Amino acid sequence: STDSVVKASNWRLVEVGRVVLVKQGQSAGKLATIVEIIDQKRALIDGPTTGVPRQAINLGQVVLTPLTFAVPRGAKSATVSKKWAAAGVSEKWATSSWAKKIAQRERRAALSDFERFQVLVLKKQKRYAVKKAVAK
Amino acid sequence: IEPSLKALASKYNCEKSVCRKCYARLPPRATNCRKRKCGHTNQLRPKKKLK
Amino acid sequence: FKEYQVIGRRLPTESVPEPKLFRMRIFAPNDVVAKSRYWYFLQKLHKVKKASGEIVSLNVISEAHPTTVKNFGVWVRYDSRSGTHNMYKEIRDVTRVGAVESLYQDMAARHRARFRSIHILKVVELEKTADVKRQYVKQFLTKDLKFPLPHRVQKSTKVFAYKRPTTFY
Amino acid sequence: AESHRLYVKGKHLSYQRSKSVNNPNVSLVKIEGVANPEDAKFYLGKRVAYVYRCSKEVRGSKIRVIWGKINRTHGNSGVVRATFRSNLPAKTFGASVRIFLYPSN
Amino acid sequence: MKYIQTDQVLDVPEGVTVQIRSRIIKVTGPRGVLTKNLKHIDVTFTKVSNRQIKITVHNGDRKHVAALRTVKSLISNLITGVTKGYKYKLRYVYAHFPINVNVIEKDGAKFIEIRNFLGDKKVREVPVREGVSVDFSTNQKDEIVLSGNSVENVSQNAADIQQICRVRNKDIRKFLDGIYVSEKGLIEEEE
Amino acid sequence: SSFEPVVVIDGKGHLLGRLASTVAKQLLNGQKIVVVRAEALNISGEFFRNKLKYHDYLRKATAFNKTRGPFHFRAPSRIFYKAVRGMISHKTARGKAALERLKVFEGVPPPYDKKKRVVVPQALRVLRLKPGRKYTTLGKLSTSVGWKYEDVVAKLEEKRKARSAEYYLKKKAYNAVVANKSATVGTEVSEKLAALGY
Ligand SMILES: [Zn+2]
Repeated sequence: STDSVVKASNWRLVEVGRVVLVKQGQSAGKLATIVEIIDQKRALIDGPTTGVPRQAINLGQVVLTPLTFAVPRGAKSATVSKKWAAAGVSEKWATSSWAKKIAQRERRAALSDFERFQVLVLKKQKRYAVKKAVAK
Repeated sequence: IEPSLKALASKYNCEKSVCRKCYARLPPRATNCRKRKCGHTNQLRPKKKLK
Repeated sequence: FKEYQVIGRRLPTESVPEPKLFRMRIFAPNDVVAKSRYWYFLQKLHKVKKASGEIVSLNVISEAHPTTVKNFGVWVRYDSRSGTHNMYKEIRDVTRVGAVESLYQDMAARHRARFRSIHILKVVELEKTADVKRQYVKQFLTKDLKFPLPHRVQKSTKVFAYKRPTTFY
Repeated sequence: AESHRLYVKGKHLSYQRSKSVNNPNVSLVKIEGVANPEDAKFYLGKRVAYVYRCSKEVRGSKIRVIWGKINRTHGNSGVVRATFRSNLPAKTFGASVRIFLYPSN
Repeated sequence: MKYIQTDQVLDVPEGVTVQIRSRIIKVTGPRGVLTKNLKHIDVTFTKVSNRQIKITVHNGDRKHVAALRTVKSLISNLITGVTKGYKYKLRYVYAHFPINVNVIEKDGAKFIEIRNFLGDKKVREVPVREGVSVDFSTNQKDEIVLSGNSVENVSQNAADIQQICRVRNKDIRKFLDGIYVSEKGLIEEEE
Repeated sequence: SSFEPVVVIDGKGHLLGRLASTVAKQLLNGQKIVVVRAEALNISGEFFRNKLKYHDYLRKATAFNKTRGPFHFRAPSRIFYKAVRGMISHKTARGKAALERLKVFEGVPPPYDKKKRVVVPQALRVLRLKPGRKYTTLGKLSTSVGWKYEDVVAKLEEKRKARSAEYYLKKKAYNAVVANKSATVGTEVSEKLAALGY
């Protein structure tokens, strides 16, 4: 080349300010940060904006999003909530395809039978134009 | 022989410890035996020299 | 677990009323185990027994600042098959109670030492790093600690799946 | 359309039992999709058939039923105990079983 | 103690270029190329300076963290090999019978056929590996010089030779008849 | 959790007595099955164990007529079809049934290389075997105790794959292409809508 090349391995760091989607529990599918960190498994979250209270949690019980933001380690809630806004992390998250796919499957479940039948009619209509476009 | 080579081949044969339990030919500065059939034992000796 | 305070008097004798009172930070799962563990620890320090004596007060002590990660030094007298040892383990935990819970596991895993073997002699939040002697605490006291969770695994609620799984994270 | 089923497909699993001795009064029924008891509780009360065919035309139909209902959930896995009107055969282990939607809500 | 994160640092030279995706390693240099599949190990590589690679292991035990540093050396070795080569000056030590040895090529494979060894009417044939060149030393009599890019080839090939001249039954201290290894090193001089 | 007709499992990857302690609950539940690719199973255990373990069946036999005595198949296929007809009550009609529901091959034998296989996650050796833990691969092991066909199942394979490859370009093509219209049709009303419905 001559420029070496290493793949390299990209990851999601559990660090300070890695926002996390809480899998299970009282919080359940809410963002929060990993504020201070305890050890490999154990971490200490807070997402006061979302409404997931300050707690140690197992990192199995949570999931790391690709989003990060500025926090100082051991930041209390009121700190976090402020820096949260200045970064605008909830709005970054909302735009992410992950979040869009989350809110879709919820919205799918919300649909009435009547509103679901619409989707037969509209999906049908989409085919016709597509299948017609396929020939062309 | 020429002592350089005797010294060479004695390095590779005689200058060597031995496990007392598994009799296994060991390296000289070795503390423990590598073989796990004597319980990675520390009980070693030197391999005896000719004459 | 919780960390009961337990206070106990002995009893009043004619000649010596108003006795000395004692106090222990018993890490006991409940009021009832507190009151045992207190008397079990009293009976090894004084000449008093639950019969010839009394509890004054249970008060459940709560962690002052229970969302701050602390480096808890804990001293432990634990009784082996052979003989009884002292110790000093250090526990990064967010409460005393959690620490002392998670010590009993750590003792049980590493020394098969059951709750009934272990005494919790003293517990101490360590102020300074440096006082944290153990390496396995020290790991997490590093200026700007970032790390990954390589080899993530997904709990599929279903039996089967079609996508063919991944450990990306 | 192609699809007409207004019931939910259930596989009949077992009788309720010990290590050893079983109790044919009560049948375990799997339900499609039901992972947890939180899910399964919807199906309590919901009637259950075991349809099954035969040789004879007994009553204008060479085809038969054993009705029944789900009474309760069973373990943490969305199995559902189901007393039928008559007990299920044991030839029917692994058998399709029609959990309906009536007694609805 | 499960060690949160460890890292060795490979310092790659100017000349060479190492290509590493997944756990495969095409080190390429002046002298050639040398692949290696570390996929048995589970470290992670990371380019920094083009002349640096953080190799690391996250949350490794005493065993895994060990396997981090050998990985370093295994590639450090490829790096050394694809520049400076490897040179394994063996010798023929014998008392009485001289070990006549010859690179005798059957089917383009190249064998170090050993002969007249300790007066053995047997012809003890070593096979020479892929990418290891065998050379008889000028000036220095009764010495065979294996040289190549991969040390794990050469040294192993040089061993095969060394173990094909063992002396069975005899007391070995007395019968130091055998091919031995004098000097493992590297081909490029002034280093 | 769906009651398909048949179900195909790409043995590949899966550990064994796991992907096998399910394949077995999924028979005593009427389900069906058909594990293909066995020759690829993965059994915890460093090759050398797992093969002393074997040489610890191969050697059990009906003393007096080593014929009746346990039949030690080698067939990668079978090696993992015991581990089953071992986790089932297979001496109770409703047992045969079972093991009659569960075909089992190594490499993929038609009626199948054209249906989607599916991998029982709870088994994979990439979601269990804590990384580093040495594991093996029937497909060998076996090989090391009588199976006269790997080398002939490393043939018929490729020959396959190849096709199933050259049949996954015909797929893409067809698609990306179908995805160039979904757009031309995107934005349309029909969508701004189903764009809500959903
Ligand atoms: Zn030994």
